[PDB]
Amino acid sequence: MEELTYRLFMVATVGMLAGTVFLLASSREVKPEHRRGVYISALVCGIAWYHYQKMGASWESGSYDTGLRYVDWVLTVPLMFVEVLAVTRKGAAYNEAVRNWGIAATVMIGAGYYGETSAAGSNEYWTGFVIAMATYVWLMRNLQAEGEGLKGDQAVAFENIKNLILVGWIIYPLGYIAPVVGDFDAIREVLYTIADIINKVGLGVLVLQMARVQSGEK
Ligand SMILES: *C/C=C(C)/C=C/C=C(C)/C=C/C1=C(C)CCCC1(C)C
Ligand SMILES: CCCCCCCC/C=C\CCCCCCCC(=O)O
Ligand SMILES: CCCCCCCC/C=C\CCCCCCCC(=O)O
Repeated sequence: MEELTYRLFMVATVGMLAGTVFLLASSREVKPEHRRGVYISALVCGIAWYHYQKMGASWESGSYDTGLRYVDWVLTVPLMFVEVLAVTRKGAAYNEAVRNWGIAATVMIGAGYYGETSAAGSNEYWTGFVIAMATYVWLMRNLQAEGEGLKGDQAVAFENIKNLILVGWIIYPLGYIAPVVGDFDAIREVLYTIADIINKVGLGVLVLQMARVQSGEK
């Protein structure tokens, strides 16, 4: 598990870079008025690229620092919400939702870090997990409510974005509780790595697909 975790860290490092530069290269395929989301998606992968280089070295040393992961989450998760809420809102409704979902994500990740840096299985470990779960469900319930009246190609493209978050973000609570299911300290970092790749690269690809539809492409 130890060597597999190191290899996945190094592979995800290059995958985040590949996601960053591919998304920058693909921005020419859509109209200029829909390139902002492609650029923000590349920045998300670019930030994760910077932190996955550190996480890979941190894991290789033997003294792993999950703070590198959580500081990447607390920066990138609100950024990923910026373009999701843009599809359905603008003006005051947008700024409110962006602010509120960003506060919720920060509490979720902060509570998770409080619990993950506690003793595994302790009351603090569970306190962080329960608080993070409740804010997570609040975020997912809000997300499902977004884009209710949409129809056509834009609705299907937005539903793919929504379902990627609704399904792909479940990997994180499973990773957090993997250390108390078995001798699976490294499996937690395996699941965190796979989820970041699926959710960061995958969202960027879907946002790119949303920009193609908005550009009138079939
Ligand atoms: C780019 C990184 C991504 C999208 C981060 C997502 C992280 C969360 C959805 C994780 C939340 C957690 C829980 C729901 C319960 C246990 C603690 C956390 C922080 C792992
Ligand atoms: C805690 C420190 C965070 C460091 C973040 C480092 C991430 C930099 C990586 C490359 C970003 C490139 C993404 C492209 C930016 C948008 C494209 C554009 O503006 O035209
Ligand atoms: C229990 C409720 C917690 C409320 C959290 C409030 C805001 C927390 C903000 C984000 C913290 C996550 C980032 C911390 C990791 C860095 C630590 C380190 O590098 O040593």
